[PDB]
Amino acid sequence: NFMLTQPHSVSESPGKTVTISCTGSSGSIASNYVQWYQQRPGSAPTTVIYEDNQRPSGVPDRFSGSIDSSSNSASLTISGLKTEDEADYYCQSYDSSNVVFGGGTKLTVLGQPKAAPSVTLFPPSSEELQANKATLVCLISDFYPGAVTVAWKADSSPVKAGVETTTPSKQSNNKYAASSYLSLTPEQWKSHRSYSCQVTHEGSTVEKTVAPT
Amino acid sequence: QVQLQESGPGLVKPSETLSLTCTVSGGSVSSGGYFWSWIRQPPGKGLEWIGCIYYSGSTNYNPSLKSRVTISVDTSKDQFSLKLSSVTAADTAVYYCARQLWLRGRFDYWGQGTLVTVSSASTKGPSVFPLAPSSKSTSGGTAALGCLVKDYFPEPVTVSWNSGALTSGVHTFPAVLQSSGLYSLSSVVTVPSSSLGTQTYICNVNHKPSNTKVDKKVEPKSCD
Amino acid sequence: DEVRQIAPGQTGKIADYNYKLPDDFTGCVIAWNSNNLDSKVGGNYNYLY
Amino acid sequence: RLFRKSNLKPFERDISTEIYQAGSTPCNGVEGFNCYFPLQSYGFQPTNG
Repeated sequence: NFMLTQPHSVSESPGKTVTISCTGSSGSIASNYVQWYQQRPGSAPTTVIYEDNQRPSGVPDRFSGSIDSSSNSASLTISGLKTEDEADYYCQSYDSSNVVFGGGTKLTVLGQPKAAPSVTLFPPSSEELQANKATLVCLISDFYPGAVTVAWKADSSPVKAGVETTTPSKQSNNKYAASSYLSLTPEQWKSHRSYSCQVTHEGSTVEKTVAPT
Repeated sequence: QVQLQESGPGLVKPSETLSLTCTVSGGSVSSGGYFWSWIRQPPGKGLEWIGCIYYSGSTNYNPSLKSRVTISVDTSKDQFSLKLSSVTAADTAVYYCARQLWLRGRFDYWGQGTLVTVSSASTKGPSVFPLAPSSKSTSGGTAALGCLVKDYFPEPVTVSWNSGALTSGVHTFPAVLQSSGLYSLSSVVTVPSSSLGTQTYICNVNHKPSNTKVDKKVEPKSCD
Repeated sequence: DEVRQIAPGQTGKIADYNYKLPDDFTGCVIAWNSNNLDSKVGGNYNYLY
Repeated sequence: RLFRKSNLKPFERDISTEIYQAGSTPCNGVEGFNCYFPLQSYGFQPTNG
């Protein structure tokens, strides 16, 4: 029943010194060796310290660890915070033939201004039509803030049935991206004269329209 | 040096048997007197220790995962495999095969993490539809084109443009749950409108769970 | 008022915190007034202690 | 307020915006070398823990 208690969210500006703790509940923190792992998202974790005070060959000297055995807490001191230091931190233990990991620490970035919400509309394909399906796809990209409201329209009537939209996600150029999908029947696609998707972003509205051609 | 590579299918149905094998190149399983260990990590959660093995029959397992982890070592093939029983939807985690220098020490080398998804009901392949650009699809000197992935099960699906040759402007959106079980997403790329009728754009949608690879060409819309 | 402090065998505020003078001091100290160049109107505060 | 010269009596409000004697050097009235501002911003965010 031995678990390592770790702060879930720790934030610090670059260039300063921060301390990450790892507290054991039942067993003392000096009983077994504690290993800290720094893992980038979408990659394998990498060992950054070992034996509670020894830095492996490759990591910078700033990854310094200290043991406060009186409080049963393992400490990892980080000095000179930089951009690539933003990663998941986990502390390891062993207990008694049962390796126990830590809760996890995420270092935040503490950065983009308002961006124009480019909108693209795609009519249902001919290949989708013989499959007895139809889909209207609305595209929202290169925008900020990441809060856009979508509203489909059938000529003039708003459409809510079959509407599926995506939460905004950050792009590579620090902007956001989103999508909206409108499931429809082939008969309903040709029943209305035209369809349109309206995107509201910071008051401004960007509207495109599609027609069965 | 030494490298550890995982294999096996990326899917397993609930209440079934998992079979993932981790292979070793550049080293020997029996030599050196070290250990092997399997460690999993759910998306957005911390690392979880599954079990550790020796090149002999010595095994130890997590008491939360006891009586469900079966790991074996075959020295002839220079690899080792883990078998999991009674897998549920809460077992969706990225599985890491890490070499362990010291039993209570650190995992010096970590293999790349394969993604494992568990979800009830049968696996459903994707339906890829072309997304034809047109005059309404361009805003200025640039246009947009893409492909639609609809009614597939389960995550994930990867979309590559021109077999990965086109990466600039490619936006792969996260999936959303449809009104009836299945997922839906799209992957689009921004292109200047001058090369619309002179360049061929083919999207490569792969569904490893359903073992379906679909190549769909993207062409400008023709009025009918 | 601190030029009398540059000597071996006394305790003060500058001779013990900035430059200590030992007993075996065979130095040769020179000082003079050049207030027309190192100081200016409005308060010259460039030097510290 | 992060920086202060000395302690304060209980039930007292401190609204002084004077630059704390961080290094007690002339800094032309800004918070440069050996000068820091006592008042600092927060790090509030709705997505924290």
